[PDB]
Amino acid sequence: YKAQTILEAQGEVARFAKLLPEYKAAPEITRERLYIETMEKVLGNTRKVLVND
Amino acid sequence: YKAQTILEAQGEVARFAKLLPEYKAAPEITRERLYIETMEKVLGNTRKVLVND
Amino acid sequence: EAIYNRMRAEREAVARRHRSQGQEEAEKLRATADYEVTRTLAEAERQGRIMRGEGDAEAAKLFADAFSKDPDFYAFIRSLRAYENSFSGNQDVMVMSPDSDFFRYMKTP
Amino acid sequence: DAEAAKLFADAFSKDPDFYAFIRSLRAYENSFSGNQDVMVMSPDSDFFRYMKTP
Repeated sequence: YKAQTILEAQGEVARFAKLLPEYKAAPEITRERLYIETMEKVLGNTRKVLVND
Repeated sequence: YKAQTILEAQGEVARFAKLLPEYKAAPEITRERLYIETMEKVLGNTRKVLVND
Repeated sequence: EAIYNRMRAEREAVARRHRSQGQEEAEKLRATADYEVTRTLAEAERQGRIMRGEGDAEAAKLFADAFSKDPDFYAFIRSLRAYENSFSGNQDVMVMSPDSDFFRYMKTP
Repeated sequence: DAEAAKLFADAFSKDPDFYAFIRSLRAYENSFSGNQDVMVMSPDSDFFRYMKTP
């Protein structure tokens, strides 16, 4: 468990470090694209009901 | 997975780059057509209730 | 007969002790083997995560520039694609109104 | 766990807001992955702002 969690932490750190400069270059577009992808995934996974309030 | 992701990103970039000048020439008509098609599909894929509020 | 039972019980005791010692040794060896297997798999998974992150960043660069070419139209197209993908399933229920702007032509002139 | 926490802090101290955004998005993806819940949105919601006519 210790070895696996340390290695996974290193991998996640590397991924975030690589991804950060690209976002820093163009923040708005990356934010919008990631948000849309996450929302389409989550909405596809769950049942939905659209009613006005 | 890395190679496939890069290839798909290149494909989507090419498609959007080709399609954008067509939109820029006549925005209203193409926007309306795309909107109508998307609503047609989404409403055809779900149940509808048209109760007034 | 009682003496025979006692000696048989003692011999069974010795045999059970020997088998238990063997099983303990086997369990220890299997445990260390499983630890080594898990460590190797974790190292490979870390390298794979690094590769996936590199690919995602490379794709993000192209998406960012080509879509900063025109942000609003990309937002429109991507939102429409997201709507289609999310509502593709038929497990949901949608409630509308005849006053909604999409059905503005449902009402006759 | 202490070593992993040190690594995560040293990495994400560069930009906390972006890390929060990414981690929350992944949490939303992971939690809702099971098709057992029900969501109730509205057509006026900001995500569904492009479902209205131009």
